[PDB]
Amino acid sequence: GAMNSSNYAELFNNDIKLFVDDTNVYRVTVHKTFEGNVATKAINGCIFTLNPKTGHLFLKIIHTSVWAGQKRLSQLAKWKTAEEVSALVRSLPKEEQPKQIIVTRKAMLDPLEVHMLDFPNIAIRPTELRLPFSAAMSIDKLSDVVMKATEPQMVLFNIYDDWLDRISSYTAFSRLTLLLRALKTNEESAKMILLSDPTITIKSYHLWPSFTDEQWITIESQMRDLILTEYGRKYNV
Amino acid sequence: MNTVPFTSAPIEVTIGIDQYSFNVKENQPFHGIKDIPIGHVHVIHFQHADNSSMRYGYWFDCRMGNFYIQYDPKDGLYKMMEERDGAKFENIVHNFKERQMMVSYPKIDEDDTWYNLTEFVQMDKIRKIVRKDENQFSYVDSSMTTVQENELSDPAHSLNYTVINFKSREAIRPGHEMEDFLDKSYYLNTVMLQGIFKNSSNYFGELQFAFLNAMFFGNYGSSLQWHAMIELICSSATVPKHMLDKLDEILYYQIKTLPEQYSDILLNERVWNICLYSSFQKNSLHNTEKIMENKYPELL
Ligand SMILES: COc1cc(CN)ccc1C
Ligand SMILES: COc1cc(CN)ccc1C
Repeated sequence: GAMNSSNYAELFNNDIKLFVDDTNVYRVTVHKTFEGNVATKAINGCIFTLNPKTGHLFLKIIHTSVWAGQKRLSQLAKWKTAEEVSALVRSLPKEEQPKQIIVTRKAMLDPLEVHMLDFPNIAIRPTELRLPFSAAMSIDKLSDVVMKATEPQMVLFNIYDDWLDRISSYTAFSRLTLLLRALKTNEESAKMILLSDPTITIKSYHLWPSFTDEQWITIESQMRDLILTEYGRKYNV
Repeated sequence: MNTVPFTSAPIEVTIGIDQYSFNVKENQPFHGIKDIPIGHVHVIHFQHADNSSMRYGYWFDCRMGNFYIQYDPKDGLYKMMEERDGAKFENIVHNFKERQMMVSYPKIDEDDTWYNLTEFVQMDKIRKIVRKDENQFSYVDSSMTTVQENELSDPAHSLNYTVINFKSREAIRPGHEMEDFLDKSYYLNTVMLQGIFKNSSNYFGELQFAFLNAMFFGNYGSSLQWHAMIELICSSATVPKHMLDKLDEILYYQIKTLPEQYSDILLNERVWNICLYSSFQKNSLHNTEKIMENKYPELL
C-alpha cells in the first residue's frame, strides 16, 4: 500500500526497507544541432537506493553506454532501474534483504514488481510523500563519483555520516530531507549556508560538514528560512 | 431437430434457450422446447419470478443423450436429467408434441447468430471447465467462482478457466522482464497456445464460453476471463493473421448480441479502450471497432 504521513514511523522500525528513487537515472542535455534541429546528449546518472533506518545508500552509477542504440530511453530507464535493484537484492545475504521497497514515483511500481516476482514476500509500495531525493546530485561527493565514472559501478555511502551516534534515525531522516529540499529549491544558497564557515570542514570520509549539535540547529534554521524565503520569492507573498 | 420435455412448470420462471427468453406462469401447461437445432451446443437457463437471485442453467448437446427438465421441490430449482430409456423418451415427447404443449425454438433460416457465438464451443471443452462428470450436461449459475477467484471457495462448484495473470512468473521469462511485460507474445503463443490450449480453436472456445456465461448468468468471473483473454491477444505484438481476423469476427457478434442495457456491467472500459486504441492490435479489429463505436460510444 501507499506510504504517507499516518504511518511515517514505520520507516524507522526494525523491518529492513529501501527507498528507490529513479529521477537521476536517465539524464540529458538538450542542444541545437548544426542544422538547427534539437538532439539530446546523455550524461552519467545514478539510482538512489537508501535504507532510511541506517543511512546506507547504494548508489548505482548509470554510465551513458547503457543507452547506446536503445529506443524509448525514458521507459527503458524505469526497467533498468528495476533490473539493478533486483540485482542488488539478490546480491545481499538473506537476512539483509529488504522486506519492503518504496518507490518514489508510481511509474516504478510495475517494472519493479515484474523484476521481483521471484521475491513474493517483498512488498513493493508507492508513497504519497514528496521526497527531495532528486537533489542527491547537489551533494558534491556524490555528483563527482557519478560524473567521473567510466563504467557501470556501485558505490556505497552512509548519507547520515556519523549522525546516528547522536540522534535517532527519525531525526537524521528529517535533517536529510530538509537539507535536500533546500538544495532542491535554491542550490547556491543551500551550499553557501553549508560552507560559509571555513572552520567547519567535511571529513574525507563524510558528505556533510562536521557541525556540532548547536551548529546543526542553526544550520537547520537557516535552511528553513531559505525554503521559506524561496517560497516567498516564488509566489510573491 | 431435438427436444428438451419438462415434467411440469410448478413455479413461475423466465426460461432462456441460447439468445432467446420467454415467461412461464406458475402451473401453466408447459412441457418443454422442441425443434432444437442439432449440431450446436445449447444452454437452457432459468430466472425464478419470485427471486431473480440466482440465474442458473445447463449447457448440453442433444447428440450426447436424451435430456429433460423437472422441478425439484426440495432443492427449489429446475433440474436437468437424462432418460437412458430411449423408447420411454420418444413416447413421452410424442404425446406432448401431439397435445402441442411444447414451444418451438424459433430457428430463423436467415440467422447465424447462435453458430457465430458458439463456433468454437464444444461440450468436451465445456466439461473440462465445469467439473461434475457424472452428467453429460453442465450446470452454471450467477455466483459460481473461478479457480483464479478462489486463489484471490469450494473447488467442486468452481469454473476451471485457465488462469491468466500478466504479472506472474508464467507470463514473464527471466531476463525478458520489460520485453515480456510490454509485449505479451511469449505468454500468448508459447505458454498459452502451444502449451496449455494446444491450438487457437480451444482458446477461442474458452473465450466464447466465458462471454456466454457472463451474459446469460451475470457470472462476474466469466466476465473477467473474457476480458483477460481478449487483452492478452490485443497486447501481443505477434499474433497469427488468422486469429486476429477470427477474433474480430468473434467479438463483433458478441458485441452485436449484448443487450444494450447490460453494457455498463458487462464491458470493461479500460480493456476495450486499451484494446481498440492503444494496443498492438488497435488497427486489426475493424469490425469490432466499428460496431463498438456506433453502439457503445459512451464507453469510449
Ligand atoms: C419430462 O420428461 C420425463 C419425465 C420423467 C419423469 N418425470 C421421466 C423421463 C422423462 C423424459
Ligand atoms: C414462446 O417460446 C419462445 C418465445 C420466444 C420469444 N419470446 C423465443 C423462443 C421461444 C422458444
